[PDB]
Amino acid sequence: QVQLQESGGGLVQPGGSLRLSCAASGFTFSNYAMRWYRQAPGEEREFVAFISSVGGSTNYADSVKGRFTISRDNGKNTLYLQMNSLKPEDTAVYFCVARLSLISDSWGQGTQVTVSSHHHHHH
Amino acid sequence: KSVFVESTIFEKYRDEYLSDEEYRLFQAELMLNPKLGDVIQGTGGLRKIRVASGSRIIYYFLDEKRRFYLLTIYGKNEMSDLNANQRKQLMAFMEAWRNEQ
Repeated sequence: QVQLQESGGGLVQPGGSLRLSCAASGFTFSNYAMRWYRQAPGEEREFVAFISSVGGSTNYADSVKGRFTISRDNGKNTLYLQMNSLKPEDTAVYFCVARLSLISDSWGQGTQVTVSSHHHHHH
Repeated sequence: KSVFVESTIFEKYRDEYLSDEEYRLFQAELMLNPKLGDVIQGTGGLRKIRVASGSRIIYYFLDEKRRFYLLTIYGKNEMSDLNANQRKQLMAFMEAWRNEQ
């Protein structure tokens, strides 16, 4: 079975960083362009970043350009999203996304990112 | 417009390639000429059209009820490889999708 499993989410102070990972399994990862999407409560899901199969080409939503970096390891079959200078508006579930053909895809279940100055009340 | 029916795939990824304004333009273009896009042989009448600012859209025009099925959208050199098995799958996706409508 094709599986995508995100991790690296957390509750973090504004200005901080996170690094999401997505462990891919059950398909030849290096043959496919990969994406990150995100979805805030009550909002529609939105494009975050795209990386070509080999990883040389990338592009980003305007809102995260210059702060986020998408990258991939084609031996570990893992996709990454390095997130710097985080803001409350980045709060959302983040999804790893594989388009497997023109008409099929697979989505991870997502990892929760919350950016809030109240982080220290939960630990 | 009820003239355009987006597949779940088309709807997920459209915004990566087209602003609302670019999309409405595309819709106006097809309404003006349904046969705009080139036919993809082996697929039972699916059509492929290029779009700038590029990317590609594959659609089916149902002439009986004047309706467009938008199957998918993608960038050049991204998923642009099309074999015989992939043509068959587009058909299956299509024929399954269009039977109930």
